[PDB]
Amino acid sequence: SDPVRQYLHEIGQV
Amino acid sequence: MEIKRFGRIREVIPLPPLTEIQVESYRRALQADVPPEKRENVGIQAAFRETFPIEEGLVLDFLEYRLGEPPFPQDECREKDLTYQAPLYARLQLIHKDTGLIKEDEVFLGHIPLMTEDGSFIINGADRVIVSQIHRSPGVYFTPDPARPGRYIASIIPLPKRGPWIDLEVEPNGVVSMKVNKRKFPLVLLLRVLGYDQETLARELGAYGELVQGLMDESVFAMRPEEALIRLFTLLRPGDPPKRDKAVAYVYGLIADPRRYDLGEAGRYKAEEKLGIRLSGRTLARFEDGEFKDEVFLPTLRYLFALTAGVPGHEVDDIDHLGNRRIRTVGELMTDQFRVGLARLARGVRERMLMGSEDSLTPAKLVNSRPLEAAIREFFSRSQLSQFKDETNPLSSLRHKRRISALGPGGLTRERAGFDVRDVHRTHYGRICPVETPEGANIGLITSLAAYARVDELGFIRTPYRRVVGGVVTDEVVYMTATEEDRYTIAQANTPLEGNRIAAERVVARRKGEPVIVSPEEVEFMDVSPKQVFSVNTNLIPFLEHDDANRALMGSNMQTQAVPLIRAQAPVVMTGLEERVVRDSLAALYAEEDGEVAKVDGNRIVVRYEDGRLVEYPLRRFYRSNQGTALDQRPRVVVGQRVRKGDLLADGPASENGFLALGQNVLVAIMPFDGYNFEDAIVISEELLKRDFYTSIHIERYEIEARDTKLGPERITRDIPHLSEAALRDLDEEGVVRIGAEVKPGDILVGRTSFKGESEPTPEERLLRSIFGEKARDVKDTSLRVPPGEGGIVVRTVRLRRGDPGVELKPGVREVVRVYVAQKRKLQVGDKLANRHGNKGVVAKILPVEDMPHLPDGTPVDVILNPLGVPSRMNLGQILETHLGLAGYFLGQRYISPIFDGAKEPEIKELLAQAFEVYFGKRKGEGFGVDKREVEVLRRAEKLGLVTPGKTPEEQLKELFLQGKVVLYDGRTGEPIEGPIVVGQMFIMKLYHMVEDKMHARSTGPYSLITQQPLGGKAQFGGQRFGEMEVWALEAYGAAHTLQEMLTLKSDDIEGRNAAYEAIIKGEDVPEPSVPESFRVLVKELQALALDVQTLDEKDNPVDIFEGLASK
Amino acid sequence: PEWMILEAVPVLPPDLRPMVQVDGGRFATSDLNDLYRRLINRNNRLKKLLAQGAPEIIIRNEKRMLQEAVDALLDNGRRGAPVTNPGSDRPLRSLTDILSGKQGRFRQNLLGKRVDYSGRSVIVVGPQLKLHQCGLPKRMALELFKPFLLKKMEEKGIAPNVKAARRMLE
Amino acid sequence: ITQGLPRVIELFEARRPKAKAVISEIDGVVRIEETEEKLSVFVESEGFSKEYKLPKEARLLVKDGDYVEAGQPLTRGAIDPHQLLEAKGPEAVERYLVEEIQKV
Amino acid sequence: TGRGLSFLDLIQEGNQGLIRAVEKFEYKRRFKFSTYATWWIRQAINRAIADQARTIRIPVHMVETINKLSRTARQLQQELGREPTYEEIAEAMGPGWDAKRVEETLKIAQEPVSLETPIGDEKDSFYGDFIPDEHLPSPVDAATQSLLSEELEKALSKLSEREAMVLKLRKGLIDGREHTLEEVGAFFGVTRERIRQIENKALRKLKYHESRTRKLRDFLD
Amino acid sequence: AXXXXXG
Amino acid sequence: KEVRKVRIALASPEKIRSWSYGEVEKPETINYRTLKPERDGLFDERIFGPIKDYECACGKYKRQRFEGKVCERCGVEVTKSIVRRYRMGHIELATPAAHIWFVKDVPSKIG
Amino acid sequence: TSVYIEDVLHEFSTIPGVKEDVVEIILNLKELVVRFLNPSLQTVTLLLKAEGPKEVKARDFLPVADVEIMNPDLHIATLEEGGRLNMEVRVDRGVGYVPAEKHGI
DNA sequence: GCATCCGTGAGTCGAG
DNA sequence: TATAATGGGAGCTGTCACGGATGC
Ligand SMILES: [Mg+2]
Ligand SMILES: [Zn+2]
Repeated sequence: SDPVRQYLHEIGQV
Repeated sequence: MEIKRFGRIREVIPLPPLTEIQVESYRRALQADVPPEKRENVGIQAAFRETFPIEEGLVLDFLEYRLGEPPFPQDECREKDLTYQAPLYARLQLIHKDTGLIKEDEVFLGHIPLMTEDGSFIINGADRVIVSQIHRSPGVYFTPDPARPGRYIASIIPLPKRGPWIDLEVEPNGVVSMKVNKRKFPLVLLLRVLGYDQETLARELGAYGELVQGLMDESVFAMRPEEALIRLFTLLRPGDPPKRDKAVAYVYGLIADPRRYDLGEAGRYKAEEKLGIRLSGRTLARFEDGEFKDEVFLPTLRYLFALTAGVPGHEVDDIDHLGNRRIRTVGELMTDQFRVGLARLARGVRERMLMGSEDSLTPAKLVNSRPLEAAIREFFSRSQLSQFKDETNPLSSLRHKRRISALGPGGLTRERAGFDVRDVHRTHYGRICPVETPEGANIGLITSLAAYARVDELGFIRTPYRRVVGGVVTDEVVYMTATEEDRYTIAQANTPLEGNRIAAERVVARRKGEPVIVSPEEVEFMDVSPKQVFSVNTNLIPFLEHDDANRALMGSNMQTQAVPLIRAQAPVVMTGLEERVVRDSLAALYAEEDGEVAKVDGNRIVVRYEDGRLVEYPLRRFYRSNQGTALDQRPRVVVGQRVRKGDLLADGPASENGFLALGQNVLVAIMPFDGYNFEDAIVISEELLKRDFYTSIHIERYEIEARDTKLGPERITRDIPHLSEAALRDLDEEGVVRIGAEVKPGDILVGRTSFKGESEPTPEERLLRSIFGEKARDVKDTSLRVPPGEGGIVVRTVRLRRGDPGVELKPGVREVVRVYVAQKRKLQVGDKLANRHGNKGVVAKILPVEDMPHLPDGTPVDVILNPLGVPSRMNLGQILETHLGLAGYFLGQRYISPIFDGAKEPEIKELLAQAFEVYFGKRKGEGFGVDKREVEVLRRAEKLGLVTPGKTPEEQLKELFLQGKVVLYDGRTGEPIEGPIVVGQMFIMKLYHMVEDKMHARSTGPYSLITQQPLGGKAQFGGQRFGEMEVWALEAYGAAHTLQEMLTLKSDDIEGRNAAYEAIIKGEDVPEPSVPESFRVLVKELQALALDVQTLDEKDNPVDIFEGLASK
Repeated sequence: PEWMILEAVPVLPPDLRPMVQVDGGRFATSDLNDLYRRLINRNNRLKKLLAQGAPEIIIRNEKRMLQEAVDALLDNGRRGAPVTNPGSDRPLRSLTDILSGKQGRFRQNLLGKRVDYSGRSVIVVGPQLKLHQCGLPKRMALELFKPFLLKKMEEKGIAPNVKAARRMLE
Repeated sequence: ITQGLPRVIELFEARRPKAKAVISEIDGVVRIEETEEKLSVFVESEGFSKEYKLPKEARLLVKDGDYVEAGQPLTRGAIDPHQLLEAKGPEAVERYLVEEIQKV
Repeated sequence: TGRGLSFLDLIQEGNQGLIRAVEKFEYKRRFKFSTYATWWIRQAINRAIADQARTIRIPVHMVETINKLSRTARQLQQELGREPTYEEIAEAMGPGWDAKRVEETLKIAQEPVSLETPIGDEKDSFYGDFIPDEHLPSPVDAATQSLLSEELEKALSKLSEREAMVLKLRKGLIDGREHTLEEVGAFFGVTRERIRQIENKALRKLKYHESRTRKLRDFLD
Repeated sequence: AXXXXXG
Repeated sequence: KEVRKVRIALASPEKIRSWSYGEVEKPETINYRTLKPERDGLFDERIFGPIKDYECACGKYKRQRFEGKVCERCGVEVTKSIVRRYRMGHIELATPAAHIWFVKDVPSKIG
Repeated sequence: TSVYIEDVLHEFSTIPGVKEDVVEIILNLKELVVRFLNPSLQTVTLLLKAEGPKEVKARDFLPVADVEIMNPDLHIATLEEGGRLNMEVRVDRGVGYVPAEKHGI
């Protein structure tokens, strides 16, 4: 939904 | 002349200062007169205190602020297009925690707009008004659930932009739900976050059996405040890591953080009074000693359950009640935007604090004032509540400042606005005028503050009443809110009094708005005046009680639109309010103390007071207002005249000897006239123009700039290519038209030349050039000319240049020149006239005096009003006004007839009798008896039952005159009107709607860029819109060619319109239409959406409307 | 069906999304330019990130942003937050916005238009007029009939030619 | 007491009213059955019978034991044009819409 | 943020910076990666801000000059208690800077405004609706050029075929280009002196006829 | 403000 | 021929490219100093056509005599400036992108 | 039919030392009744020169042959110390009502 | 079979 | 071009009635 949140999640993966 | 006033009601208190709602608000917000240490926690000081301290280790703190003097006075700001403002300095100190180093400095934050003496602002040279907003007061409300009866909603509402609305509802599944940011979750969870044990919630909510059981969830109580907090955080923030400090941060910011969440002081008070509790802070909870503590939530839940159960002393709320609706005035709105800009400045501060060098950082380096400046400027420019001030007449300004709007930021939108909020609530009594509102889309949304009404410190509108003890009416006056007013039985202001005691066996009163007949023992309070029920405008309508409300609305609204007349007069029948309006509006100039007049001039009045000091008052002379009406002050005193305190020194616009003058007093006959007064049209006498009645001065401002370009500079000069000396006749050496010259459409106000756009002359131009042997000039005539339909005398020129002292323009501009042109406007056909009772009409005919109906003594009437306008409209006030107007015509006197305490028929009849003696006995002494025509008319009236048979002609004529009717002679024949006609003096105004401003026509002119359709509007020389419905009309007529012309030849068909113009100047019939350009625009815009639109023939083969130009 | 996916995003002719110098020499322009610029910036950055062998998270983010850019261009505010210009809450006006609504191309410029040879003024009762007649102010008529008037002025000695007549009526 | 513009719009949009009257889907004879607590109206043909359960406070346009046409209103209120369409056919609906709009 | 680029854009450009830092890193220096990365990241973000943020693109050095002018003016206003004049800014900028340079620098720095900018409190008025099209000729201008061409033909028809054609060639009515004397002379098969002479007499007869009928006068504005 | 032109 | 019917249909990438007179490779609009359009920008005269009638950007061919001619120096076709409201450009995407009309319009046609 | 006042460029102006503005001065001059004796005489320019403090009346106009002011008590202006008024007022024969706009004299 | 979500509509000139 | 620095930040809350797509 929120692109920034999504990206911060994908970053939070590694 | 003598002023006779009617009515028995003695007003205990005068009207409060009418601009106070603006003035005291802004003064309270700024606190400029208060020494910094004595300032309160309200206003811009509040915003400073909320923003600071700024932490995260550097810490920026706020000591105090100060406002300097304005760099320029108001007038100079108006001329130079500046903003009247004061420099705002803030003393700040940076403290490094570890080092202990403290650097202290006073930083310049830019400017803040100062409110003028009359409660307005000057923004970029133009006067503006910040309109008060009305909204739902913050607090805790309980409203019926529209779907399920028996269930209710508990809404917790903070101030706008102060954090989220919170809803509490008992769900069909039995559990209590909380809604925040559109998230439904069980309330018990948050209850656990606040640290509530099941035992406490059980003993508290146990009194209500079924509900508290639905509150009980063991999975929640099996948790800890930490675990519950993190659970709630995971519920409100999916995907966001549930760190402890982050959850604490979020929940604190959502509920307990005073900076993020703010109930107003009013929200605080109302919550306290409703829930029967005491609030510590303005938030719903606190963070204390490491954990959270509840404030509002439990009392709210308790009340909600109590209301659901039916427990006494619990009611729903009327959200339209004026106890639940408050006002945000100038101070609050400005303070709000100040808070926002300050917050941004703070963000910047934390940025610089992190990035900057740790050894040396001053507050000056940390603070960028720009965002704050931007916020303030934005508020005073682009806000919906910041409106162009209406200066048309002084009453317009005064009324504008007293406006209340439900619209704007944090307010309603006209879509969300239904009948309920637009209704007149019973609680509007004494607070918001039931009468004056717009007729159209804004009806009920834009309202007016009642005359005696006041806005308290909490923002609630309060109206005055008077204490009544034991049937005795005191002089003690008490201002209550609607909530307080609901607690009492309040008698009407007209209840008969002998001394201070009420004498009636039965009195008419209100209890919670409900009309009730009570004994004097039951009367707690009594109204101050009928005036308090209405607005300042509505209070200017005499015989208001005789006018239907719908037309009172129109009269009210239209008084605002009255144009100041050079000869302007106060009404023959006034309401008694005419002077206070002039005084409060700061229109007139008054004497400061008792004294003697030293000097009297057109430009100046010098007064010597008791102090022996010589005080000089400059008079504003032929100044242009926002609406182009001329505002000028004329001296009403003379040299050597002694003046006491509060005496009138000078009349401003629309003021006759200190009385509000919105129009003329004219002699009207109410009769049909040859269809010229058909459907509200009005017939006037040329005699009105002869004596300059309804003549008004209007000043228009024209402006031109000469700037640096890449093709060479534009320049303001008298040297204009291809122009004769006839055209430059009135131009001065520098190229500017000279003061005193008369300008007409097409005339040059300011000469200007601009270097030509680069072009290779077409072979036609080259050949013509060689033929006439004249070199093509490299500059062209850009000069500013008088637009069509305008003109006048040039009264002013302003010339500002780059390189001139005290003058710096916007980049690239070499010079700016303004030309002020004044015009004297006589009344003409199509001009709008109106009275205070809602009778409006456009002048359809101006007859020479000999054609006018006249009295037997040879006196012609001024105006002919059609009687057909009366019955359906039901405004009889104008008739009474006319009748009394007749009396005062012959007695030579003016009247004050207060609203609802009035002049009554019998009194008017007495005055009419005296007047009749004046009007007749004179004739009888002059040696003339009754006329034959008068005899015939008397026979007619005798058949109508107007006069009694057997009486003498004089007796009967008097009988008619007491009915306000007189014999009237047709000027064209000499034979009398068959019936006697109502004739008398009426107060009529010339409204701001003038055909001279509205008349527009165009053949061809500028076209739009993309659509290639004509521009809109008179100022742009635009074409009229032929819209979907006009198209429907042409379709319905089956007129295909007229329509096709509208769609093509006359608008966006380029080739078509060109060929049409040429065809017409040639005398050929117009060529066949082509494709309208906007269809091509449609095709290409659909192509940009990746849709292929193809025009095809009957062979289904593509047709190119772009004629190969779009295809490779 | 695959044409419902865009490999190549079309670009509107510039005159339909003008960059124009207004009276004061300052520039005014359509939002479509800003939308297109977002699009081109993100696309170019995508090509450079590809050519340079960027990690998958980065390329994913870039592609997502590219799709959202295209969305903003074609229909703005249709999915997700509407794209706004810096320092303003005003949504940018996309092609969909241009087409539809009361202010849209169809209703504003197509089913209705502003027209030439038109005027307006206040009305006044005509009682002397015959049913088929209306009073028309002289000057309004002079403007509305203007080309005809030039022609008729040339038909007589009133002016040497059309241009002379017009310069005379100026 | 007029329904006015919203009624006109209700008809032109062919909207299912919330004031909706209950109509018979077929022909038959009316047998009313009313418990003090609950009320119902049955329409009985020779071949088969149908049941209409409605709130007990509803105004009935029917007398017990009466023969009603298909689509004929059992209760007061505006008719659902689509129900009237499935029941009595297109002409009936045309007549209904026209007369109804004209009433206002 | 707030500098003209979206958060995600700043992030992506910063990622480009991160890539540069990765390819340029030396572990031998024993410095942690974040130190060397941060430099290139800030570099890429700032380059992006300078390059993309304007509808009308400005060179990075010029953007630096403009921002410097801004900071200068802001400090000057911070100590002056008011916005500075061009002269004061010029003083604070140093040698090479006068009032005119500051003024023009501020001029070229001006960003465009939206055509869709709303006008009035309603939603029905765009700022672009007030802007006329100066490019496309008006019906009046078109008709005037038409009558001009027709009249020029009328006047040229009072000459002979040759002199009218010479004039049309030299003035560019034929192919649009203006031929030299040698071209019209080689075309009609005469000397350039001769063709110049017949051009002269053509123009002369046109002058006489024009003084006579006063027909082409009004097209001279 | 609309209706028949009060404002 | 007379216009009879009007068809509307999906446009293929090939069709879209057939429409385009050039690809816009740069976000640039006009040059800050010159106020002329920038090469490969949204306003480029090379793509969308001449700003002045029958005159190229560099000013090598200023006259109508050249028609359809393209300047070697500035790459600008000499023709009527009107074409600037007609000729489409295009942008070639690295990753294909869905047209939101066929996604967000329910029920989704792609879906 | 016309009024000239020294150091006054138009009707919209005020004069130092004079209470009335020019609009009012003209409004007063519009009440002026001027009788002509000789029927042959079409126009007369009445010259006025005055200074204050005084109240300038219609009587203060410099006399002309065969010209009688029928209302000498008619007020014209109020002049103050230092206030100076110099006027030339053109009075014509005529019929009916002809507005300033029409004759432009 | 039926609650609830989301998207989309909500008057015309005039001026601003 | 090198100390080290490693998940953001506002929401905006008083219409409404419909139609059509998902969910018990
Ligand atoms: Mg210097
Ligand atoms: Zn070229």
